Amino acid sequence: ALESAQESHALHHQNAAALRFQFHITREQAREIVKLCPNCPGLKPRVLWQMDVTHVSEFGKLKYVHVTVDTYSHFTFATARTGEATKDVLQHLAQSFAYMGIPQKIKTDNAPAYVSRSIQEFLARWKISHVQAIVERTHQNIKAQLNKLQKAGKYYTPHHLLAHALFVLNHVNMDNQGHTAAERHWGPMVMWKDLLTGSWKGPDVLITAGRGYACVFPQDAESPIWVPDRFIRPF
Amino acid sequence: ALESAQESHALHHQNAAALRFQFHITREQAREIVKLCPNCPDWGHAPQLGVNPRGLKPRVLWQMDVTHVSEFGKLKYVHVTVDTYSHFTFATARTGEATKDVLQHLAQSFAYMGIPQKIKTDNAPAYVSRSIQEFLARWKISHVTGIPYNPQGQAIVERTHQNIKAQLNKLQKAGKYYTPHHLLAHALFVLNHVNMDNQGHTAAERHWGPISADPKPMVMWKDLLTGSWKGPDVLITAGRGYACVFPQDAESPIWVPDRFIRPFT
Amino acid sequence: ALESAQESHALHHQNAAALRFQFHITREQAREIVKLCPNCPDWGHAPQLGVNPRGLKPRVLWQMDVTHVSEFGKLKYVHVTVDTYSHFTFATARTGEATKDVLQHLAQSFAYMGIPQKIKTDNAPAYVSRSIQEFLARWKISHVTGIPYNPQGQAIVERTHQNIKAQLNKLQKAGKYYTPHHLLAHALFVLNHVNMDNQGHTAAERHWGPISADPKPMVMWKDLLTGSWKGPDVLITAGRGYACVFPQDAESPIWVPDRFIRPF
Amino acid sequence: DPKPMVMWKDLLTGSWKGPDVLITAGRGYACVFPQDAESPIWVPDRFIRPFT
Amino acid sequence: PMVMWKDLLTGSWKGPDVLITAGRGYACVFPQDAESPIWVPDRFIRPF
Amino acid sequence: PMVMWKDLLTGSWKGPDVLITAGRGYACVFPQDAESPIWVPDRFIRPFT
DNA sequence: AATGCCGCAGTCGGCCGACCTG
DNA sequence: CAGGTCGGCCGACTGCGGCACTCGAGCTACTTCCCTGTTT
DNA sequence: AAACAGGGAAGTAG
DNA sequence: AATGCCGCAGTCGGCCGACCTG
DNA sequence: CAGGTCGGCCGACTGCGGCACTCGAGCTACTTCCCTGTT
DNA sequence: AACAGGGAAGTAG
Ligand SMILES: [Zn+2]
Repeated sequence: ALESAQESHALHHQNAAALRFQFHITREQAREIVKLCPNCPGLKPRVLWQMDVTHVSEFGKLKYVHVTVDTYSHFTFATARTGEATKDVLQHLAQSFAYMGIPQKIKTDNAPAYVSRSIQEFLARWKISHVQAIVERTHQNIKAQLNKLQKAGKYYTPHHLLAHALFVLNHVNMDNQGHTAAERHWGPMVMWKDLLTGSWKGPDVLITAGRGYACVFPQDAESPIWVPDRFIRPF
Repeated sequence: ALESAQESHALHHQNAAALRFQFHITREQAREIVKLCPNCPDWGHAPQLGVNPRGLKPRVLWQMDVTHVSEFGKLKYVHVTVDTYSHFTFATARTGEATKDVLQHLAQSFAYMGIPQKIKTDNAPAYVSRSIQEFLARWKISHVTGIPYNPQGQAIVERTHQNIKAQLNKLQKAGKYYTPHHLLAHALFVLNHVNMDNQGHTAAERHWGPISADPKPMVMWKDLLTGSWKGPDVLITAGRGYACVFPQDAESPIWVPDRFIRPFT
Repeated sequence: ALESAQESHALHHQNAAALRFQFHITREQAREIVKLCPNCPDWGHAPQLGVNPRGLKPRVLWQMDVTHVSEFGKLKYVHVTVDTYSHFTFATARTGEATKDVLQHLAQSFAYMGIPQKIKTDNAPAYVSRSIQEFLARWKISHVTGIPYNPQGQAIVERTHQNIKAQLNKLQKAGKYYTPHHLLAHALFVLNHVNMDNQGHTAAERHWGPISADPKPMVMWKDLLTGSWKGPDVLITAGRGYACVFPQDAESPIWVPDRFIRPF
Repeated sequence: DPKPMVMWKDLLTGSWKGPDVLITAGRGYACVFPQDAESPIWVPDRFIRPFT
Repeated sequence: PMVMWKDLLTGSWKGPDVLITAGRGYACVFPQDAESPIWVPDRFIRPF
Repeated sequence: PMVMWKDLLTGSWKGPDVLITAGRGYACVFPQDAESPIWVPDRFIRPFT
């Protein structure tokens, strides 16, 4: 079972909690798997976001990367651009809004593009107000994730590898509490007994039950499975 | 007397009603006499038989196909992917058509949505290449090739094409946008976070919020594989032309058209 | 708050439900807001409006058009003449198509069916040629031209084309026939006399003979041209999508789609 | 003929023209259908006389 | 013709005024706003 | 009488335009850019504004 | 200067008489 | 045995749809397979 | 001389 | 190698508060 | 005045058609038009 | 100046 975690970390390089909640692996085993990796060592969502731009030398010409992260949910996004002009920030704003949604107000830096009238009028049209420890932390996180994923040098363009790393951070990199960045950002489970292995697996969402048969719905399984009430356990 | 009607059709190809009123036989006999004649035409007007299956969770079953928005010019090749549960849609105007474009769209959409258990698409040469096959294998995601020349197989993503084209034309008439990517991003934002259903629920929050289900009705069901009305069984989902019955003894849920669903109490 | 919805639609072009459940407005208000934007696309999937008239007496109103039966060879042009009351059909295999050929087909149809009060066809060059116009004037037969590119105004003869094509294909697969005229005559015979209706009445004796006059119902009627439900009145004929209402105060019978007739 | 075919008084010439076949009647008017006429016409019952 | 029409944008009943034409269940009513006529469904039209 | 209509030849929509008269399934619309009014079936008539 | 028509076939559902059973 | 029941029976209604003047050419992408010059 | 690499044609599908 | 779909928009109707009234 | 009625409002329902990889060329046929040739 | 080929032009199928 740990081999699946081996390929999972090789292709994604997630934190230990992610693997432990993905394959039900022991915490110490997850730590050992992470160590085996050679190059891998607000109150309401969508209210206030942070805007800043950071540069990465590996891109060369595409280091000009706008990044948007939430104050509360810490959901992350990035864009590969050739510059930091007004139109670049505008396009990044639009694409980030499509990715994530619309916050109440936005906190930015004092760059000339941020202060320019284009961004001001664009935000005014969208009914959002305009105003770095969190964003610089994410900059470290994304750059670390960029380096971790750079092992498999098969990505054709920086967009591909950037999207994969952002996916890892958003949906694969998962916290201690048992929720991904996506689940936290977007806001009766019954214990189920497997019959292939005879072990109780869950918790899983319940669909319905009747005539001694329970339609227990596994999280990983794509389709419902009908199981007798003898193999169910209230939770 | 019936055989006399038989050579009557063999000579003439009369219709059912004239057979009934000229040979004093029942309507069913005339209909089957018409059916039996080899020269009698084949019925192209078939009622609703096949239903395109849908996943029962977000990130389970996806559909993918290419289209053509000639306005973008060199960015006419638009790849789109719609989740079959929450109707969550995504697209990026990428020039050309090759395995590279499909892989890039896959990565970007994966980041956009998440991991679906399996993906179904059309039989375009890109979707059948080896490289994409081992790509899905290394990502541990099942692939379904689909039936050739059958757009109804991807009817869901074709309706998604309709929605995308409508929204793009609307926002293009609305004003002017810097880059085709900007217009596509705004259209996707509107569709997936603003263009919400009559139930007061956006597609995104359904794709990423808790699934809610009231006690589902117990309805009589007709099975195509036996020709008998067997039930009653729990009905998972229903709509306009799709219904997901699931008996206790069934391995996987059965998807049937709405014409074969009957209320039960 | 409606203004907020106004600029919201102007910026995003949303749907009605989002406006209704975000700005707390009436569903009617949301539909009006989505209607009022000129940049919003016009409704293309419109419901059915307009019904082809059909003379309630046989040999009153006819339809006519051409087709292309490619298997006839040089005789591939088929002229089709069909009644409206009884759907009696006639056809000929005339090589090419000209005013002389159209005139020959007219004479053959007159011999085969009779003299109609008026004929309504497409805007084909033959049917706009003057020669046919003064021929009809000499025979005292009115003419109707129709809107160009609009076969929907000749849907009756189009459906007759469908029927004739199906029958001729069936007969062609049935056996071997000497000449295309012979096969067309056999198909027309089948369609006119043998291919009987669903009410025990062959098309031939529907074309001629006594009119069936059942006690007509007293139904309620919606006036399309005034937007008011006015009635009840007399329902002359009915079928799949078409109806005929002839109120006392109206000079001529009215052709409306069936959905606007609500039984009383 | 199972249906009656009644005499009709035309109003254009004020002369009894017909007789013609009747379709329906009511409210003092009758849906009398002249054979030559292409469409039915509404005529007051005072101007319609039974014919046999 | 003097008729009643519903200001369905505001939900109220404004009028009376002239009615121009009809068709498609729509009455091209002309209010006191002489700028341009408007269109309203016949269901929200009342003769007066 | 400000009316949206469809050019039935190509299907591309031209308008808005002015309505001269209409009745019983047909509409007679006379756009300013055309020298003669256009008769159109009432299937392609929309009430612009 | 004039408008979507309708056959092929499935399908509901009442009607009716042979037949089960009170 | 007659009231109740199921079946034979058909009026009655509906979903799909091509009739429109006829037709193609050509695109790009991928794989399999065969052909001709290159290597040991 | 047997092996091998573009190169091409061809077939299928959108 | 694994099956038509649904948004736009009109329309029916049940719900319910205001208004008519025995 | 609360029973009686009416209008506002929305769940529920439904006819339609085009998303399908892209658009076009071409022939027949009568009439209106004036060039090129002849009164 | 004139009309009568006639080729074009336009238009609908
Ligand atoms: Zn790692």
